Amino acid sequence: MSLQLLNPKAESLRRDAALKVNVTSAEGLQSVLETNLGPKGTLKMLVDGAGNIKLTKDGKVLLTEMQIQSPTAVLIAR
Amino acid sequence: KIIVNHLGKIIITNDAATMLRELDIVHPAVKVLVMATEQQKIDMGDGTNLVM
Amino acid sequence: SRSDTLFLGGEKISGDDIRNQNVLATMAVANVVKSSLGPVGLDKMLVDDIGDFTVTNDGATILSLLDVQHPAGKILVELAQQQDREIGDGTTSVVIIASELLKRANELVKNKIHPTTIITGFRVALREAIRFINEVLSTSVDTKETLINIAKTSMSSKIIGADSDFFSNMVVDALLAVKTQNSKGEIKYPVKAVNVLKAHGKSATESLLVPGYALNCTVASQAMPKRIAGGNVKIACLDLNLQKARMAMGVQINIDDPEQLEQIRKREAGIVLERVKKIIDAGAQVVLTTKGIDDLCLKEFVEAKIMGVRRCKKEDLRRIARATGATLVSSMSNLEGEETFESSYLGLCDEVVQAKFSDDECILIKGTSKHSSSSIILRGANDYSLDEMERSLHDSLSVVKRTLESGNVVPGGGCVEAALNIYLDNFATTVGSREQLAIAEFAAALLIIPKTLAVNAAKDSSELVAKLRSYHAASQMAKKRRSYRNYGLDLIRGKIVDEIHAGVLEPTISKVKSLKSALEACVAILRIDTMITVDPEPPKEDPH
Amino acid sequence: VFMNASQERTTGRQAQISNITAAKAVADVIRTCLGPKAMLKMLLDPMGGLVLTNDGHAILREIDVAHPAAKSMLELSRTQDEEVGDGTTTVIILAGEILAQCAPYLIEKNIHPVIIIQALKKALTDALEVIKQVSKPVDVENDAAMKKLIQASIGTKYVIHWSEKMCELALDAVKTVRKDLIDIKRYVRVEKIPGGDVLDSRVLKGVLLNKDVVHPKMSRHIENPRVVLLDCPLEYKKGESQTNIEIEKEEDWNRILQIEEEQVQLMCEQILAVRPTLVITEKGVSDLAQHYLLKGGCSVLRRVKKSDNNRIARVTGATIVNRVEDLKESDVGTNCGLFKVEMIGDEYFSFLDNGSGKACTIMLRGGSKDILNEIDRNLQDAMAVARNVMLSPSLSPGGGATEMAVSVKLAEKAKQLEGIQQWPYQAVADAMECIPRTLIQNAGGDPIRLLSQLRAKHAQGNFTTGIDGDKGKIVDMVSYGIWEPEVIKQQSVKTAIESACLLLRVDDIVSGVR
Amino acid sequence: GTLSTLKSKQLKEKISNIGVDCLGYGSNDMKELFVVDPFIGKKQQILLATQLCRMILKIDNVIISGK
Amino acid sequence: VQIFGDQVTEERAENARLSAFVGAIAVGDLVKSTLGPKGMDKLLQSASSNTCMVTNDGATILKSIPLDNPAAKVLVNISKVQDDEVGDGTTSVTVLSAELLREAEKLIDIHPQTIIEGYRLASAAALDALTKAAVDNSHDKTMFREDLIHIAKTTLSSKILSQDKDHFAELATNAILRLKGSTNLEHIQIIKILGGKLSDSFLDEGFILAKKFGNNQPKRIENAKILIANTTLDTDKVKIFGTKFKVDSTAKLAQLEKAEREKMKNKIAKISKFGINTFINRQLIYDYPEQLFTDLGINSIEHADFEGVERLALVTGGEVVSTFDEPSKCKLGECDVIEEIMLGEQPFLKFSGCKAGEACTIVLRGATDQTLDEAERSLHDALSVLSQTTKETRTVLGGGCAEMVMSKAVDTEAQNIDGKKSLAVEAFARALRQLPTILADNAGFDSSELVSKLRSSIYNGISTSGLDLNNGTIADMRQLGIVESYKLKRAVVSSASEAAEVLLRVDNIIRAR
Amino acid sequence: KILISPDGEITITNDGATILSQMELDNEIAKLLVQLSKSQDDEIGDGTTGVVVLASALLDQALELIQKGIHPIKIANGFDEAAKLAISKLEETCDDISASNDELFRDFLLRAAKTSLGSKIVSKDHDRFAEMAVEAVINV
Ligand SMILES: Nc1ncnc2c1ncn2[C@@H]1O[C@@H](COP(=O)(O)OP(=O)(O)O)[C@@H](O)[C@H]1O
Ligand SMILES: Nc1ncnc2c1ncn2[C@@H]1O[C@@H](COP(=O)(O)OP(=O)(O)O)[C@H](O)[C@H]1O
Ligand SMILES: Nc1ncnc2c1ncn2[C@@H]1O[C@@H](COP(=O)(O)OP(=O)(O)O)[C@H](O)[C@H]1O
Ligand SMILES: Nc1ncnc2c1ncn2[C@@H]1O[C@H](COP(=O)(O)OP(=O)(O)O)[C@H](O)[C@@H]1O
Ligand code: BEF
Ligand code: BEF
Ligand code: BEF
Ligand code: BEF
Repeated sequence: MSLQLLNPKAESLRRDAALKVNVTSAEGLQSVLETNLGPKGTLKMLVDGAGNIKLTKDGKVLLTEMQIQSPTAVLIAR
Repeated sequence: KIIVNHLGKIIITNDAATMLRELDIVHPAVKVLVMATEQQKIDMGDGTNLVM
Repeated sequence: SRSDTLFLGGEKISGDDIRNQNVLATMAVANVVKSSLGPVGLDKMLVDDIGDFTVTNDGATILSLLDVQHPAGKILVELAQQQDREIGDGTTSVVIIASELLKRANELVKNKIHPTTIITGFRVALREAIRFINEVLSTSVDTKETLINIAKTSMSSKIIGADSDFFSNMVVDALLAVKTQNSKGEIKYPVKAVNVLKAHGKSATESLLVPGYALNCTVASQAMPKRIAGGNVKIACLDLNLQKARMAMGVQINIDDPEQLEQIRKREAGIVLERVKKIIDAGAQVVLTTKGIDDLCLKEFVEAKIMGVRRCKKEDLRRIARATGATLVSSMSNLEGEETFESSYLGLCDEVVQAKFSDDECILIKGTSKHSSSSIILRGANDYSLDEMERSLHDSLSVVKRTLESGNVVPGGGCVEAALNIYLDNFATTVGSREQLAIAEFAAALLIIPKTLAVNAAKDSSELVAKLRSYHAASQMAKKRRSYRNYGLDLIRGKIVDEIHAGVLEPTISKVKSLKSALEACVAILRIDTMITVDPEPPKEDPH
Repeated sequence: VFMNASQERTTGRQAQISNITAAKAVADVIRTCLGPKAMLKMLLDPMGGLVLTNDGHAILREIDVAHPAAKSMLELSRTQDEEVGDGTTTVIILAGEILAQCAPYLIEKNIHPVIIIQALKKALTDALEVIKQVSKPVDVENDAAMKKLIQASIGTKYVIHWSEKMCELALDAVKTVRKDLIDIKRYVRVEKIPGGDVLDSRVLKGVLLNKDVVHPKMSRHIENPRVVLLDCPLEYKKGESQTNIEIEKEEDWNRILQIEEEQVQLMCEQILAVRPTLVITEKGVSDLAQHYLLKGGCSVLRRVKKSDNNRIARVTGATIVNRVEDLKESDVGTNCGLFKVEMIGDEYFSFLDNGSGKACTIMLRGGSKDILNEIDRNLQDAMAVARNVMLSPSLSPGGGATEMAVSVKLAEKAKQLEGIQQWPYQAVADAMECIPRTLIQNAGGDPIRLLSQLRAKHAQGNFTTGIDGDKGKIVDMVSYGIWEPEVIKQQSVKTAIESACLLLRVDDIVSGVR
Repeated sequence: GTLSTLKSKQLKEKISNIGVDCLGYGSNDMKELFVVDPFIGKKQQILLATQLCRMILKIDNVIISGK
Repeated sequence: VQIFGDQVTEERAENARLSAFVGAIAVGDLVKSTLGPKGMDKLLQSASSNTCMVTNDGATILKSIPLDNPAAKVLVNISKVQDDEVGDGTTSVTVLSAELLREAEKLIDIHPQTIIEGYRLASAAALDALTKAAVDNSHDKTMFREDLIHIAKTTLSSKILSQDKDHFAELATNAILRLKGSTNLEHIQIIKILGGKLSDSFLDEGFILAKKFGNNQPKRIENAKILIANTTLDTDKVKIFGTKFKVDSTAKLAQLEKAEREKMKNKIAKISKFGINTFINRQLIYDYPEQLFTDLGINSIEHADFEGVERLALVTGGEVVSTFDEPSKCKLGECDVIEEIMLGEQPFLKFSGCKAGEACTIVLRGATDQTLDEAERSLHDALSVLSQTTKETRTVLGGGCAEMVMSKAVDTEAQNIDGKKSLAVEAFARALRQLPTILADNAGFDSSELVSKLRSSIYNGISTSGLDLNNGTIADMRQLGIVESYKLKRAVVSSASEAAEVLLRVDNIIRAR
Repeated sequence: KILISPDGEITITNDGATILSQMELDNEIAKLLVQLSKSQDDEIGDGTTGVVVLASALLDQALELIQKGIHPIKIANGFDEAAKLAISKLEETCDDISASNDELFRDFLLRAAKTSLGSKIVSKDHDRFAEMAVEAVINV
């Protein structure tokens, strides 16, 4: 009923929740690129919607070639 | 009496030959007395009601 | 927006929209039956959405068949059926007054008047309005002659209007002649009335009144006499249900050692007949039960040539026994020990003949010990009419009762409703200021009726009402009589005419109970400004 | 079997009452906006209409009513803005209120419309006289007579707080054209600039416009310049008809090239031989077209809006000349006192200041894109009340006054003329109070006490006495700066009633299908 | 209107009898015009609205779940 | 019934007020956390481009929000309005509104259309006093620069780039200096590249065109005398057009030589013009740079329209029309031209000492490819404030001084009118009083006790003062250098109580889908 | 106000403590408001409506308070302090200047209902109602 708007299909992750969604994803891109540093590190095989295979340890590679929807994440990916 | 065209236009008249002009009838019999008033308004201006 | 509570299905309208929706909802139920009233008025037909029809001019019954959607409308329907209780007639009209009171009241708050001021503007105009009735109705206490006038005015604006004069007396006479009771030192005519039937087919005018009741029943066995007349007849209204007899429940029957299952089988029937005879032995010219007689107990009432009626109307055997002096017996036992019956229980009539009325036959009971029995058996073309003819009856019988139960009567025909119109506004407007504009509308709202009595006639009648004004205003003002007032509308022929000079006359009571309740209804809605309407209980429709 | 299935018909009292009481709808909505305590409305048509104009027309246009007896009001209004600017709202009030007070007779009757119709038909033309009696041009005649007739109009609009400015604003532009003693009401130009405020609206005493560019090195401003209204494309626009250049020989191409170049090269020089400072054309020159003229110190112009350039010649006295090779020296416009490019909002306007020039272009600034427009339409209702204040120096003492005065007249005549014509006479009479009614209801001061005391006085005199809520109570609107042009009050009644009878001339209504 | 004028009559006559009377359409004395209500009436009302506000004001978060 | 055809909704009176008053504040609470360096930025994701914007700019913060409500979308206009006219403060231009009308809402318990009369007359008294307290001068370019920096600073603060506040405040005040008063801010283009770090964002006295010299040519230039040619270095042909048919077979024997020659006139026309470098609107055929490279003439094919002029108005060398028609008299006096070596593509350069000025305030910030945007729009918010002071010498102190002086002044008048319209006045003040209050929320100081504290000081001092966000002392803004231009803080005030008017007059509405 | 029951019954009444209950509510807190209205009825029996319009103003200004860095809890008891002062001031205003009569005087007991009887559907018919109530109570 309200509307209360704002608008439909839109959402306001505000304040601390914003603080969450903000922080709570930045380190998300951690567990993804953690492997790459250190000579003892290991690589990652990336697939896509076009049925292709990438197995390389570079980060720009594992961050550009990724699908992410949390601003901070994409931001660090940037 | 007001009449709203099949196109939505609004029309008001006293003339009976026009009332029917804007009216979509179905009755083959009524069609006749309508053809009358209409087949007069053209030949003679007034008198379209005394027809019907 | 909102948030407020609570949707969906639960909503509320505010101030203006409601005060309007309320007025519209009232003019709705009102404007439908606004044609009915007045001799010039007609009847209507309502369809049972299954083909079935029902022709009626009654406003009450007509509004019931409408269905009354909404609180404001149904509120009028409720006010309608109130009128029958007060009176019996005018239901068609009371609704109008009310509706007009709101219509105008709101048209005042729409002028930023505020309801409180208005709700009082009526509160007062009403009291003073009755104070004017004190001048009109009083002179109508003295004027059987003027009783047939009231019963006749209850015919017009009705189907039986064409045969008014004829049925005018059939109405009066049954109540006046044969319908009087007395409870706790009070004399009154049946507010539950006197049995009236309908005869399919036959002549209009030839509706047979009866010098007795008309119990609608058929002879139990064909072997019984179809009539027993002469004089001093033995009537018996027995609600004993003397048909058969089965063991008293909870009293099981286990036999042994016999060989005696038969020794009491008949004994079960014996005790029945033993009571049947005990009653037949006191008179038994005619037996009238409510429960019913049995085939194995009719043969006994048959051989004795005693007319027996299986399972009659309980509401009848009472009214019948009350006139024949009999006593509607309940249980056989009278004190202990008693069988029992006493010739002092039987009734006193003259004829008990089972008449015929077109593919149908009902038993009549002519003459009684106490001469108080009347039954009007109508007769017309179709059920469609013969029923409505009864509506005009139930609605006319009443007008008389109310009259004969209150010495004061009133010059109807738009007369009273006209005097008030002029009298309050010209003479009520002492307070002035704003309250005046209220009183004013309360008087103006009264013209609503006289108006429609005229508008009912296709012809321009805007003037016929204008005259009724100047005339009535003449009683006092403006700018030893002879009083030139007290006239009224002659809908039949255009132009004013003294109503008292005419058969027309309505019971004062009717002009009050209707003027009063029409106000309360109006008020109750005036106070309204917000209608919260919460949705009902929906079907589970659970996705799980 | 006729009639065709299906098309609705209302024969009887139905259309007779369900058209008046149906017209009353739209006439019940607008009946709140009028006068000092105004009630402006907002509405979102299909898509984001988001428009808030108090112009009764502007309102009744968005309702897009579909009902016949209602689209009559959306018509009886539309006309107003053709004859008289303001008053558009007040017409409907009566237009309906009449229909309204026609119900009582029509219902307790037993009275054919024809009777009611002519019954008002008289009262109408009767009132038209009383009005023509009151206007008086011009006791204390002054150029302020128009100015205060506008403060009666702008009053109670979305500009009233800042109105004394938008007052002198309107008058000025109006008095720039030769309509005194005839001239259009178009020449004043109303421009829309994004950001800003009502108070920050500029009254350019010349022209205004923006245009596409290709090189900014041009001079941004020039004092007392020479302006050529060219109207041509110079880049290299292809010939109208199928223009082609078939060739022969090796060394001819270049000849054609240098020829083409030459053709335009010349035209450009031609402009120079006019000694202008700013070339303003209605078509497109881009590229070298600008380049050269800019080197000479002239701000080239992209084709200037049609109705734009048509203002510039008159202000500058120049005459638009679609031909370049016959450009005379008496066709240019120098009237421009100072032409600059002072940037405003997110845009950049080229204003030609300065005057002896007809189109007093107004560059109206706003704070909201839905308000800049509510001010525009809030001056169209003014500039016109000014125009009519000039055309006829006859002024009606408005403010619910001319109404309360007409009423007493009609009410006076009706009594002598008693009969079935007395009521309908006392109709337009009573219904004439429609204005002073909610005119006060909107404010708040008690209306009933006010008119019961206004009539009680206006009746014994006070012929031009209206309801002035400035101090509460009521007084002669003739003393205060309350002046409504004649045409408004007069023409409106004749119009509001024209429909107040048409909708009674109605028997039934027959519809159609899609 | 009446509020302002009540403030005065309040400070002047210790709001002892002054108030708003709908009938009088102004500001006469409640007692003078026999307008009376029990001492509990308006005292047991405040005690509630306050102890109530407390409750509501103590609320910081609303979650839902089957009780 | 009709009407025009439902489904159409209709809201009138009481609720239509709340839903609008409460409807606006809805926007205001979120909007406010953007005042003073203790200010926040909000993220804004766009459906389509699926890229997000992070910055804090009231105009953009709301211009990037899909909002259904008319009363809200309305505010979103106010912001997008001041941003245009003024440039800064847009973040707050609504704050005083939502509060203002929330005030009006409570006051509405009392006719509305009259409340507008107060807020337009009483906040006019405020508007007046604020002019009185204003401090003009000086007009010596010696003093100006020191004020403009203080302005750019106070504005550039609270924006991601505040870190090196000076670094930017300098960027701004410079580009503003060039082009006297008052000139359009459309010639100085803010170009941005994704380059490692922050503060590597210098101001450029030339242009930074995208294009890189054609072929294997020199990357630098001495005593640059560039050339502004228009026509492409290709064999010409009339625009009307024509066809050339080789009727003669021997005609081609000469036609072929006509080719190489009809463009060799480009080289001859170049050396003769004394020009050293070149660049053309339209493109040049591979048959040209070849000749250019051997000669050492530099090739710069294709340049944007507005860039063709930037390179021009930089050296004032006139935009040449067609090759060989160009006078050596017209040439570009460029100090230098180089190819900066960014990752991937590298832009060319047109440095100028004056210069000229067609500033290009290029900003890098590799740190975050979406911070440049976040930043280069704050540099702007600076620029447009450093300009308003030139056009309007008037300036006033912030930190809550602005509102303090008004609410203080307005305050007295309200107690004098002793009119219902007068209470209106008092709110107009309490709305302003709200701005500093809110400014405290963010810094951390208690509001209630901070305004009362602040209002006493205006009396002791009057009207210099304000509330310190960070530095101690609760010191006067003139001391701490916390000031912004005066006309800006006017438009803000008026422009708000404007929408406060229109929006407070609506009463009823009608909405379709 | 008219109240259409979820069942169907119609209610028209001035008892705001019944009116509030009748009008379905969602917000759990709004619900709270209902009981505090139904309380004044079980306690005193009047002012079922007035107490609600109070619970508003208070909560509505505690709004204004929180909005200015005033702690909720500080307002809770902070208000409750003004509560006990109000319920006490009510005596210092009826000790005193006005009245506190309980018996032997109908001139007031009736006038208590006359005001009480007044301002309801029975406004017009109260005379009989007012006295009747008083008499029907004072005798128990
Ligand atoms: N006094 C009158 N003057 C003119 N026409 C009248 C007068 N009285 C009645 N009428 C009617 O008006 C005309 C007919 O109405 P009309 O709608 O024009 O029918 P039609 O156009 O088919 O002839 C006359 O011929 C007549 O019947
Ligand atoms: N002959 C009459 N002429 C004018 N008015 C009459 C006449 N008879 C009755 N009335 C008035 O108008 C009547 C309207 O009919 P009504 O009684 O309401 O419905 P019904 O008669 O069908 O029950 C009243 O009963 C009465 O007061
Ligand atoms: N250093 C400061 N100390 C106190 N108040 C300040 C200071 N700097 C700015 N302010 C105030 O708070 C600011 C809020 O920022 P604003 O220009 O409105 O939008 P944004 O910060 O997003 O560009 C005001 O413009 C100003 O008066
Ligand atoms: N033999 C080694 N012993 C210890 N540290 C090493 C050794 N060789 C390399 N490192 C260091 O370990 C780190 C991690 O590698 P890193 O730079 O993160 O690779 P990348 O950045 O491409 O993911 C140093 O940067 C560096 O390479
Ligand atoms: F006008 Be008529 F009827 F032809
Ligand atoms: F009025 Be009657 F009874 F229909
Ligand atoms: F107002 Be800031 F520059 F966003
Ligand atoms: F609530 Be009141 F006493 F009817």
